[PDB]
Amino acid sequence: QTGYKSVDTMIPVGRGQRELIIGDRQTGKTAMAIDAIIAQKNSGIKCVYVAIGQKQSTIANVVRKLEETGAMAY
Amino acid sequence: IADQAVSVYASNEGYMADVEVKKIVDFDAALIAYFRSEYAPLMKQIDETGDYNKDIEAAIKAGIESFKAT
Amino acid sequence: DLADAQAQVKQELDAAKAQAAQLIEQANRRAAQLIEEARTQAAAEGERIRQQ
Amino acid sequence: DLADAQAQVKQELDAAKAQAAQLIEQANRRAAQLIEEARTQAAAEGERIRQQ
Ligand SMILES: Nc1ncnc2c1ncn2[C@@H]1O[C@H](COP(=O)(O)OP(=O)(O)OP(=O)(O)O)[C@@H](O)[C@H]1O
Ligand SMILES: [Mg+2]
Repeated sequence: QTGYKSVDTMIPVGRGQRELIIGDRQTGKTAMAIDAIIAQKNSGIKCVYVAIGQKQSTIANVVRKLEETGAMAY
Repeated sequence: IADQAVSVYASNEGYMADVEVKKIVDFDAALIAYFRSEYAPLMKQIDETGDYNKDIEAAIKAGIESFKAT
Repeated sequence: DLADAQAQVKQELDAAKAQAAQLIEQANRRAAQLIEEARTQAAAEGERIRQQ
Repeated sequence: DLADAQAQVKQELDAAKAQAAQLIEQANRRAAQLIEEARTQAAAEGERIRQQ
């Protein structure tokens, strides 16, 4: 579950599927994955993400959001 | 799950082609409030399972009429 | 017809009062529950902050 | 016939009162969330005191 209406309904995504996300700059590409992760809080599934060549500011933003959610424990 | 569930139910039932264009989302959120307040056991039961039964949708449309009254 | 007209005037007046009552009670209950849940949420957020 | 119309106007008029109630709810929710943010920053100041 992605915590969405648009996503979860029209584009199903199950466990183990690979699914690219594609878009432009500042158009909402990560925020989506982040929401999906936060959804998995109750599920208790294994969730892990990799930062790849981006600004440490963005990094710490993601971090602070995660620990705010307390998600950064599973 | 019940959130989008009732939303799509209303859409397919044409329960949205009747109300105000802009007020669509407001109606949606207030519907969520309406139900999760009154029907909290109902949506609890349905989202704990992921299975649908016809009596469930009967309760859904009952809530539909009650909230459309509000 | 005049007698019937006054009768139906009162009949609709009572319905208008009843519906106004129903609306004012329902909306107020919904708003109060809104406020209750908001307070609970932000309180829990505060304790989580302090745990941080 | 004139008597028949006025009743409808009163009924239509109730709608205005219903709309008015909504303004009350909106103002009150704005006040509630402003209070929420104020006590949020207050918790921030308490955490700052913890920092000293
Ligand atoms: N549902 C939403 N409603 C409103 N704004 C949103 C929503 N989802 C995401 N955004 C906004 O989209 C903006 C741009 O997305 P974001 O900066 O988080 O990453 P990005 O799209 O991957 O871009 P970048 O190339 O910089 O990595 C964000 O500032 C975020 O606030
Ligand atoms: Mg990005």
